[PDB]
Amino acid sequence: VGKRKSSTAKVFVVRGTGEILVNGRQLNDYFLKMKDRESIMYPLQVIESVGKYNIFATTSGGGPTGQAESIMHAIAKALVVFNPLLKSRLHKAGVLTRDYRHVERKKPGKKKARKMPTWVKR
Amino acid sequence: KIKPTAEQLAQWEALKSVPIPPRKNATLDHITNMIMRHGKKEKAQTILSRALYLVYCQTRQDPIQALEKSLDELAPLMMTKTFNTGVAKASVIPVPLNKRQRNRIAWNWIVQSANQRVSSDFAVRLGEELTAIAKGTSSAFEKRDQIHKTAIAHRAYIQLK
Amino acid sequence: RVTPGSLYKNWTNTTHTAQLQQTAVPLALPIFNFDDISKTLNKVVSYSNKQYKSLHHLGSFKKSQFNELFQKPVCLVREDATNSFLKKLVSHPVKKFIITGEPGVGKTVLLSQAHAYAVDSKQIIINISYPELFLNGRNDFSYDDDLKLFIQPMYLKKLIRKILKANDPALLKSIELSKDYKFSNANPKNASVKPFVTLNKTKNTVLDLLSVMTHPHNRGKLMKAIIDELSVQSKVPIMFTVDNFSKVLTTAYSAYRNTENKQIYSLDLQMGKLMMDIISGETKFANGESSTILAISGVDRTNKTLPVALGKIPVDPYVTRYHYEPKFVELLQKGNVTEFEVPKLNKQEVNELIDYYKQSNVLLDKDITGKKWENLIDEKYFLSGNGNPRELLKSLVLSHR
Amino acid sequence: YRYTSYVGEEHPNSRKVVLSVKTKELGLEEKSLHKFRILARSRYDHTTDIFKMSSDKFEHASQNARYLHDILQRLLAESKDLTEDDFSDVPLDTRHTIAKSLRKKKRDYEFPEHWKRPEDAPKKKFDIVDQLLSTL
Amino acid sequence: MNVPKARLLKVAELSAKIFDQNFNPSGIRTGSKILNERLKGPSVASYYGNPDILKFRHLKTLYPDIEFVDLEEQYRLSMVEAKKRRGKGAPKKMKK
RNA sequence: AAACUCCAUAUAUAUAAUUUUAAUUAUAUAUAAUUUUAUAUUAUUUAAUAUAAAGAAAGGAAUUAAGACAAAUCAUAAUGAUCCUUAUAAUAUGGGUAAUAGACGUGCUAUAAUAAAAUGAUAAUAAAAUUAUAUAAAAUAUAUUUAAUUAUAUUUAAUUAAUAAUAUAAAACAUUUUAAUUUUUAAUAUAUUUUUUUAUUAUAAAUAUGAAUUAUAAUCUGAAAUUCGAUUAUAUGAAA
Ligand SMILES: Nc1nc2c(ncn2[C@@H]2O[C@H](COP(=O)(O)OP(=O)(O)O)[C@@H](O)[C@H]2O)c(=O)[nH]1
Ligand SMILES: [Mg+2]
Ligand SMILES: [Mg+2]
Ligand SMILES: [Mg+2]
Ligand SMILES: [Mg+2]
Ligand SMILES: [Mg+2]
Ligand SMILES: [Mg+2]
Ligand SMILES: [Mg+2]
Ligand SMILES: [Mg+2]
Ligand SMILES: [Mg+2]
Ligand SMILES: [Mg+2]
Ligand SMILES: [Mg+2]
Ligand SMILES: [Mg+2]
Ligand SMILES: [Mg+2]
Ligand SMILES: [Mg+2]
Ligand SMILES: [Mg+2]
Ligand SMILES: [Mg+2]
Ligand SMILES: [Mg+2]
Ligand SMILES: [Mg+2]
Repeated sequence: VGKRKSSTAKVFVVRGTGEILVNGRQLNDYFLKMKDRESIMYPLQVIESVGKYNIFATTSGGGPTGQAESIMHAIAKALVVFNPLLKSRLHKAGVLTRDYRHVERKKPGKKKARKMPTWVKR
Repeated sequence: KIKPTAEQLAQWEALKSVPIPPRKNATLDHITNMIMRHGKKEKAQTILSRALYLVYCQTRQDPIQALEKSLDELAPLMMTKTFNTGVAKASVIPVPLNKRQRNRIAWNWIVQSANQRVSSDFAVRLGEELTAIAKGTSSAFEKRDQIHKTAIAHRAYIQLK
Repeated sequence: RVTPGSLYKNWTNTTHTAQLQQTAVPLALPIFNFDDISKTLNKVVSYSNKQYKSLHHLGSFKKSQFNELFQKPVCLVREDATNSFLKKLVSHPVKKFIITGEPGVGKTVLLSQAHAYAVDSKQIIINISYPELFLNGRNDFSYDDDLKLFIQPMYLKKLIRKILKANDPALLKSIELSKDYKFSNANPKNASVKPFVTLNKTKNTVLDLLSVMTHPHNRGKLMKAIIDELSVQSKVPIMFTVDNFSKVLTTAYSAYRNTENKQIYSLDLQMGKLMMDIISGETKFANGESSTILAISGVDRTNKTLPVALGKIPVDPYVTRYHYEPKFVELLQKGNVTEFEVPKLNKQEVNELIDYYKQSNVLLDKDITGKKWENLIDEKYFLSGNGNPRELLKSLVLSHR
Repeated sequence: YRYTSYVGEEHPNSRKVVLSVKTKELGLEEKSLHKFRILARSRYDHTTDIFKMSSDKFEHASQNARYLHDILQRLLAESKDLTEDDFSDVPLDTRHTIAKSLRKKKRDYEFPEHWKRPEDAPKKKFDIVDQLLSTL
Repeated sequence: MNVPKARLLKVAELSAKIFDQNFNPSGIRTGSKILNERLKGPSVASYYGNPDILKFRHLKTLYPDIEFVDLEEQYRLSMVEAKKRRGKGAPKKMKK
């Protein structure tokens, strides 16, 4: 299980020939942006194991890019079980780190998190 | 007791020599970010890649590499940065540029030169401009030359030398 | 402030219409023939010259494809996708297909292959690429009195011209007429001299009939006559095809307005009605081997109609006319349309495509140099969503990410 | 019949009673069952074959329950009539149910059964001291 | 909607008859929404509180034995007395 | 001050007969870091940089001392002094707080093609929060010949709530269109660019931008919409 922003991705990674199913449908159908797909691939790409592992991702919450990132995160963790020696390498690549970047709340006086309303001197 | 299997060990060994692959071409990503405006990165990406495709079609050789070369050519290696100079004459100094800054300068010029082209779609205009630069024709080059000349004046205004 | 040479169009238009196929490597590839598929079963194949000529006229090669990448438009033969479809076409008694699949899977390409096959095997082809033109209201129309439907005599003329040119004249002029035909003349010459043009039964030909040039109000009559003639003749097979048939299914009512301000129904038009008649068991062609091959487009809208027509969903009666038109379904059921799902690419096929692209010199330097080939292929397969050809192509060429 | 009671408080929802039945569990013939379902309309869900209805019209809970019961009985009587009123040719309106489904989310998808690898699963590792211990 | 309209209307009428709910096929303003609205008056009335609450007056009634002192009242009385003393007392009220 | 605190994060345990299910969750209780270790390179046993291996380990909120500004508040409320007590206290009906020369802040909408509009039902993808002084689903009717959309009416299914409703999130992405633009159209031919090409004919500073201002008709809330409210339609289409 991986997470990012509001997204949560439970991912079943298995040893069969490399095909993808995100949330009960084809990968290109779910993630339209190629960037998201590339991100998802990256854990399998740092290893030479894209094509080796079948991946069945199941996402919930957040938006598409965040969902894709959460899936990627989950996949790295799943891969780590298959061969523990690659764990360090995955960590170095920056896939085993849970991306903490959390949406800042709207503070009272400010318009958004940081965006304050205009100041005046006179 | 860890117990690593033989096949796993062999796989790890095979991996060890290979370096970790880069997630982005950095210069391209920077360019896409600069193009982008309202957190609408996807649109900027589409624009850029479409332009590069067009460039490739016009002149059949790696478009990214050609763009990088163009940037290298165009990017002025230093800039005559102005200073207050302790409340006196504003004595300008040549200052070396970071890679991003170098390519940022180039990109703005490229964008400007594209904006003079005809089409409605900016991506097309951009691609035409990139092809022209690859072939070797722009006012951007002239501007760079001028900048270099201005840097050459003020030789020893550099402080540490 | 524009020159002839400069590119003024938007991107997709530019790629279609500015000939950047000019600067491309010549490739001595094998030729597409159904009789010798055993030789070139899973290989890229350029079309024959005659096929190309026919295919362009028909309107098979489309704008949003990457046909600009090569000297001419190119496909590969596929055992699971194209070859199987061809076999079905050959074998089946009804010979009546609708090419379904996900967006970018290669339905048009399948259609183009089917057209090419028909050309090879001495068949006439009536292709209607993009029914949007006749369905959406962007050309003149008129209510004919004899035929109780709205004719469209700009589109119709174009369609007639396409029919004339796509097909060879020897095959087309082998057909003698069943009836005599009077038409209004509309030449620059013989306007005052010949007020009417007359085609006789045995003496005249289908080619001659096609070449007739009337006023707009007789154009629909001419079209009707031609269709009838083609239905009657048993000497040559007639391949009817409609690509982006999804639009037709969904756009039940056209943008045209009759005398009272309300939208005209698709079946109240000439073209759409004719098309529907061809689809169904109604305008039955005399010859065997005479097929209708429809094709969906992911571009267009999706709704309950097409699934209901096929063996997919039970008929919900309460869903709206907008999301389910039952007349169209009924028509589809009447003419036994067996659907054909275009399968996504296998790993081997993808590899073969990638190899071809490399040969043609489309691949980027970062893909080729300093990378294992099998690994690259696997990555490409992954990024396409396990072998969506268009998506794969986009990842290969239009990525730059 | 589900009743609700707020202990310390005097809520006005304590009067609310909710009857709920599976329609196949009701003693009906097939024609009559269909008619009953048609009569129910929005109250009958079709995915789960369940018909429920709540009444808050009356002051007390018991009253409301009685009213609900009476309604149910009336519905049953109507279903079992069949005299010059069959409702054989009015299909089941399932629009409310599809709207509800749309409002909610679905997890219908499952792991492909042919993707499974029982051979790759971790086999039982031999623990000798445990085996020795197990003398019972 | 291939299913006929009249039949659907009849079904709807029957359903309405079965339950208590009314059947308005024409779609005319009946006035149902005026009466059917739950009346909110008692809750509105109960806004400020329970007027019968114990006061200092009662703390003499309940417990005469205990000589209680209301402090605020006593203070007020002292203030009044002070005002009277220094010629700042209230003027005598007109009757007419 | 820092720290303990809250939110968020990672892990563990517990509980939930996995129909109130979202277990990819929720919530109690812990543990976790103001991270650690080592090799080197500069400056003097340590401290900054770099490299490496170990880790999920990276933020936000609350808290803003003493004094000062006779800073703000007697219109949250209370109290001192002072003034009013048939009036400066109390109730009703209407009007005003919304007046308009110029001026000053904050915003909103704009001035079109790296940007606007149509469409997108096996309904692409969220979170947080509200619903007994209620939330109002489906469906029918009218605006509107199909229907959808949007707006009202008709009438209340369900739920006072991890159960039903507010509510199919929207950008995104895709096709289509887009004046300025003879950078297009349509009549002919033309053809291996056919949702298109070429040839020759005719196509002659605010729009198919913007939405101020106004006219009429309806609808909504309320007992009541004139001063003075909110929608929808048909027109109006400033400035920029
Ligand atoms: N089957 C097949 N398809 C190809 C080949 N080469 C390219 N294609 C792709 O096929 C696509 C056509 O798919 P289509 O189903 O018409 O897309 P749709 O119009 O969205 O339905 C194009 O986008 C091409 O990129 C090929 O050799 N075989
Ligand atoms: Mg298509
Ligand atoms: Mg502190
Ligand atoms: Mg669950
Ligand atoms: Mg202080
Ligand atoms: Mg003061
Ligand atoms: Mg003060
Ligand atoms: Mg006071
Ligand atoms: Mg007071
Ligand atoms: Mg008073
Ligand atoms: Mg005010
Ligand atoms: Mg302010
Ligand atoms: Mg605009
Ligand atoms: Mg509704
Ligand atoms: Mg709900
Ligand atoms: Mg939606
Ligand atoms: Mg102006
Ligand atoms: Mg406007
Ligand atoms: Mg607007």
